[PDB]
Amino acid sequence: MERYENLFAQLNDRREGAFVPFVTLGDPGIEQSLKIIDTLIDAGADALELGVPFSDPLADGPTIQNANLRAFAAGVTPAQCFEMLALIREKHPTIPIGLLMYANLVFNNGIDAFYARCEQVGVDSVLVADVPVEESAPFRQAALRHNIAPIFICPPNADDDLLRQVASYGRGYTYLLSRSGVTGAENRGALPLHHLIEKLKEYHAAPALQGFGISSPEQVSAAVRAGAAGAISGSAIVKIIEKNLASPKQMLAELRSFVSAMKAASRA
Amino acid sequence: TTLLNPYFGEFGGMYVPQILMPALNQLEEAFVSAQKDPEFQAQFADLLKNYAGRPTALTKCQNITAGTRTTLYLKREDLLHGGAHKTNQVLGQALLAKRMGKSEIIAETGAGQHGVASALASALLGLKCRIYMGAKDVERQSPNVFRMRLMGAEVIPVHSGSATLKDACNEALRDWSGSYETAHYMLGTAAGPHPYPTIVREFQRMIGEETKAQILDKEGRLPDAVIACVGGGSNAIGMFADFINDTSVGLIGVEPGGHGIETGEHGAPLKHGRVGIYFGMKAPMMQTADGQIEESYSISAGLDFPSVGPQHAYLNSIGRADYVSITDDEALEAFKTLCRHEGIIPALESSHALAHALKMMREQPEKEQLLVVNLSGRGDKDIFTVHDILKARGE
Ligand SMILES: O=P(O)(O)OCCNS(=O)(=O)c1ccc(OC(F)(F)F)cc1
Ligand SMILES: C=C(/N=C/c1c(COP(=O)(O)O)cnc(C)c1O)C(=O)O
Ligand SMILES: c1ccc2[nH]cnc2c1
Ligand SMILES: c1ccc2[nH]cnc2c1
Ligand SMILES: c1ccc2[nH]cnc2c1
Ligand SMILES: [Cs+]
Ligand SMILES: [Cs+]
Repeated sequence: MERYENLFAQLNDRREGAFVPFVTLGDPGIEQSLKIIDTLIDAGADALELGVPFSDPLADGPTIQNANLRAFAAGVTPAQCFEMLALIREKHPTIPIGLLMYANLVFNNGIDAFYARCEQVGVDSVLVADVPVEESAPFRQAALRHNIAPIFICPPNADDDLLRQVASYGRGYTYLLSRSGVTGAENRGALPLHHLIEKLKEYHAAPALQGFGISSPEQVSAAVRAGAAGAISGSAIVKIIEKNLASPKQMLAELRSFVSAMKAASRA
Repeated sequence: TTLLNPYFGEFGGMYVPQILMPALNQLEEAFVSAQKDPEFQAQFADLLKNYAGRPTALTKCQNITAGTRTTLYLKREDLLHGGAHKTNQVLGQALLAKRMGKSEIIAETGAGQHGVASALASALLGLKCRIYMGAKDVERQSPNVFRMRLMGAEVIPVHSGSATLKDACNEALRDWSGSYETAHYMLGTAAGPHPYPTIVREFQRMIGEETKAQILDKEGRLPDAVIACVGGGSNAIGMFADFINDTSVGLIGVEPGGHGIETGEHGAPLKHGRVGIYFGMKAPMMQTADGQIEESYSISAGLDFPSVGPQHAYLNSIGRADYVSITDDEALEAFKTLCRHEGIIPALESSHALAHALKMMREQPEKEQLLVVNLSGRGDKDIFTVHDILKARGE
């Protein structure tokens, strides 16, 4: 979790918000995915959210469903994802790395062993999409024992009990959901609810990153203006991969321009 | 926090994205409230009797057990309005949707019987219904697609994954996670996140209650065993529930063996899978070594699902119920046998249950046993599928 703490202290010193891209590991292939991630970082990503391909990603819309499918077509497994994570960390010692997991992949052959593998490879956080705080005990306990931040979700209609639980249980950052529904660039989320941002701060929650439907620099600026510590964009980034499958070079150039623009918006 | 226990031993829970937790808690609260509301119960009972046609008959087979010491009764859910047991709990959930001020219904369907039930209840009670159905199932259960659409439901083909029931479930849940403020998710089986396995059991438990009263009237004793197919668990838990505390009554659930367990092309996670987390629940799953969810297979769309409801996982774990499998070929033989010897055309799902009871009798023909098979549905939806198979053969 320390890599997030250091990042947010640095960004606070610079009076800056974070921009955090999501991609699926191994989409469209291992070697291209590694180059994609190097391009995201070089373009100014403050941290990464990285998906391990899962057969049935129920919090994800078609764009990221299709990313998962491409990774599987390339034969990507969780073991190969961990091989990729080692390589990424070896090149980039300080960038925070969060994984986006589905429960079955964590539970599969032992929750403890999963978080141990995360620590061994130098992952900083794990967000298990289909484990609400109510079912989280063994996941968050295993995370903290292995110095991994467990990430929890503050939905738009979060009540006070939930705000207090999320503030107490989570580390690294708090996920501030922009809207109901599944991941998707087309479905734009609302402005960060200021009262949630303010309540999380009151309860000493990990800093908030807004996500779901954040696809333009204007939304990034609005998120930081509203008091969030930054923003996550996934589908918008993945659409650039999908659009440019036949043009690996154009893919990277377009990823670079987009990420640069998104990051610049976080300085506002 | 919940009002009711979300677990059956290790199995069950509420493994959904955080966004959906309030909807699940609201539904649990509405259910607890409705269960103690005499007006709700009177409305539900009235619909079951005067609209759906309950109680359903308990029929003694006259021919198929000749020359053996097996007495076999069929609990006639095939006679329910809509043509399967699915109609029972849809009527209760539709009333809950209205109680919660929802005007929209989302449902998954495989065999199309839950889809038809969802559509008919929505037509009756003034709800806007949309149904997800795997594209493979749209073809192999086509008569039900026509029935749903005639009743004004939107039927949405799902092409993703196996294009069968699990993929329909996935799309229904994804839809609900964005539409829950106005839509009720009318989950069609005793599986998924709490409170669904509990609500579905309680809204199907008249099956076993009636069966008990009927067999006592006709035989003066309880069955030696009740036998039901298990796609997600609703018809089986509906039959089982009232007999759980009758320790002498065997509870036998039948999973689809597909082309044979050894082929990997089956739908029998309770006996051949391992515990995992998917579709909102911790339950036995067909999964790869790495924990990806596998695609299931059965000739029967209603059984073709790679998991199972948590209460069955639990009843199995403690040995209270036994679970077995029946292959496509065994189910087809049972289908033909019932058509030709009892004049009843069963759903292929239900034919798996029948096939097991026929095996119990044939294997041990001098064993005295009084058996009830839950005949969960009629086979009209399957006649074209079965015809085509028997023709590609020579029968
Ligand atoms: O920009 P979008 O709309 O594609 O959204 C990208 C989000 N990617 S992610 O890893 O942060 C992410 C975070 C949480 C998710 O589900 C949960 F909220 F239920 F936990 C799913 C994905
Ligand atoms: C999946 C569906 N049907 C399941 C089904 C089943 C298996 O589902 P349960 O395990 O929930 O009873 C049994 N019998 C009949 C006639 C059925 O139609 C459906 O209609 O959508
Ligand atoms: C949660 C709520 C009610 C319960 N009853 C028994 N165990 C429980 C857990
Ligand atoms: C598998 C089998 C048959 C199908 N029909 C439409 N989609 C399918 C997938
Ligand atoms: C398994 C899974 C989902 C279902 N919906 C209706 N019957 C089912 C069986
Ligand atoms: Cs007999
Ligand atoms: Cs099954």
